[PDB]
Amino acid sequence: DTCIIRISVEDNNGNMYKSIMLTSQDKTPAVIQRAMLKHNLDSDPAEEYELVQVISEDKELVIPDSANVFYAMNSQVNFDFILRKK
Amino acid sequence: DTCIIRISVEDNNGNMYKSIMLTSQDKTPAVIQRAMLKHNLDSDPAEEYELVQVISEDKELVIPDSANVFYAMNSQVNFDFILRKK
Amino acid sequence: MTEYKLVVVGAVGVGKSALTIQLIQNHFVDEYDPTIEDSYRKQVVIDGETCLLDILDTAGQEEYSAMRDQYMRTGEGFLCVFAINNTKSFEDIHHYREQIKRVKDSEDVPMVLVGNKSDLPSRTVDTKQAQDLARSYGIPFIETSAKTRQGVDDAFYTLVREIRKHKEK
Amino acid sequence: MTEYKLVVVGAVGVGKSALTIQLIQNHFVDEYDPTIEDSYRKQVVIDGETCLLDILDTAGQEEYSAMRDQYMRTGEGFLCVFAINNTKSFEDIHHYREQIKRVKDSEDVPMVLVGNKSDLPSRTVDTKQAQDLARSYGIPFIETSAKTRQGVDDAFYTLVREIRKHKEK
Ligand SMILES: Nc1nc2c(ncn2[C@@H]2O[C@H](COP(=O)(O)OP(=O)(O)OP(O)(O)=S)[C@@H](O)[C@H]2O)c(=O)[nH]1
Ligand SMILES: Nc1nc2c(ncn2[C@@H]2O[C@H](COP(=O)(O)OP(=O)(O)OP(O)(O)=S)[C@@H](O)[C@H]2O)c(=O)[nH]1
Ligand SMILES: [Mg+2]
Ligand SMILES: [Mg+2]
Repeated sequence: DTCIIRISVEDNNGNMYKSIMLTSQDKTPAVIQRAMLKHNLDSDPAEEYELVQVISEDKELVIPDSANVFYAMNSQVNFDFILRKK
Repeated sequence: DTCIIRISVEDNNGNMYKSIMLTSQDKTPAVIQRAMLKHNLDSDPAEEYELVQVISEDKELVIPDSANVFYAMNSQVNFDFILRKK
Repeated sequence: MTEYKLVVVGAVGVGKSALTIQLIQNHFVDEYDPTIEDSYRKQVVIDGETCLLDILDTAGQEEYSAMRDQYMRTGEGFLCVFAINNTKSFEDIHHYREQIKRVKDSEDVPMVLVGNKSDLPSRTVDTKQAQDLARSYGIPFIETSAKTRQGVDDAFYTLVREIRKHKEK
Repeated sequence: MTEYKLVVVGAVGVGKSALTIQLIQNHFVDEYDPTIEDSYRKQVVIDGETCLLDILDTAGQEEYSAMRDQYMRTGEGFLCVFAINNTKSFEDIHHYREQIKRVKDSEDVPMVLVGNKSDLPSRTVDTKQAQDLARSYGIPFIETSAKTRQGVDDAFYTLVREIRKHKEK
């Protein structure tokens, strides 16, 4: 299986996110390598970087470097709506 | 088919959202009725309220009152991650 | 500002939502409203410190049980609620505690045991039985009533203190 | 502050990302990096007004085509890009315009036609052919080069002006 994931960096460079492909057999080091390539950090040591899933504004989830990412992430699908007075 | 949707109101009452069930045959008036019941607005006229999908901080999508909600909403599934230096 | 991420778990109808709404909104109505998943936020003062409480109010209904393996990963502390007139809800407690430990891969997760509906006369769970269970777990036990609001602050604030201590290692 | 929600569409390799990165980040590198979906944001001054540009940089690859029916619902204006050395990318333009109109249920969506890679000598799309198409649509046509940065500001700012006029009815 596969799915799209949005990757952001903390460089305040005007990029909000860049999307990459995630697969069911990807373990964390591979996803890190792919994310750094995508954000032009390929020449930098991958060991200095970590992969963090954003669940909400106050909730984050660090994927351990030994983990299959599909299995370790929160895969819950949510849609947000506002009940608004006209 | 069915799915869970998170409903927020603009009352600054300490509630962030309340979840309700959405079905593939639900048209907008039914979802509005269900959302108002959930947020204790059942005694108020449903015609004064609208259903708005939040896509991002700056992107919203008003569901027209004549629409099947499954079909009119953006159903794209996104997962957000940060590539972070340790 | 420190933020504490609290999760309220327990069986159908034990009073998870009623407790939460009393803490955040200061009101109680006897009304039927099964929960799928509700979220609340409030700034409070606990032990003189200003902080932010984020509270996830979860579903008792087993139809939504698949959601547990997800929301359990990101809670910092768990209020485990049974009702003192509902023996089956008391028997459920150990299953919630075992799942929380499993999902977090930790034998040491901040937790408080709450025996709710203490205003009722039709009691079936002995208070001493709940106290012994909580002692065997090493966690606090607090009897609450969302209807009279007895013990509502104590339950949630005791959980915050437990989290604070866990964070301080 | 007004925010303008811009979407860049067009075939594989026409220069959608290169144009966007030049506008937002002011640099250009000849590099292979197919896009799935990237998002950018920048505060600018256009016609003396301070505003916020939100730019969605979309996939040319047809493998991701199912995403179109979604992102097309929430774009306010569309930069339709072909490359002047890529006739098939010019032939694709009318399909993007027809889909945008369909998804938005509107014959009047803010759009600008962009002929990119104008620095190249190996031209296969006649400039007058692009000008006639854009006239038949009633939209502006701008020739750009992300490599020299010619016309980058003009293309995006012309789209913003088109949106501003549509909003003013
Ligand atoms: N007498 C008394 N009734 C209570 C108390 N707490 C909640 N109730 C009542 O019990 C019933 C269910 O409470 P409620 O908060 O909805 O349960 P829940 O745990 O959130 O239920 P669910 O969402 O998992 S299905 C309601 O009628 C509520 O008013 C209490 O302390 N005392
Ligand atoms: N000579 C020249 N090359 C350009 C110009 N714009 C982009 N390119 C080059 O064309 C190639 C593809 O550009 P790029 O921005 O990635 O296309 P894209 O439209 O984003 O492609 P995709 O993501 O839909 S697969 C790259 O090699 C890039 O450097 C230009 O104006 N002139
Ligand atoms: Mg409830
Ligand atoms: Mg691209």
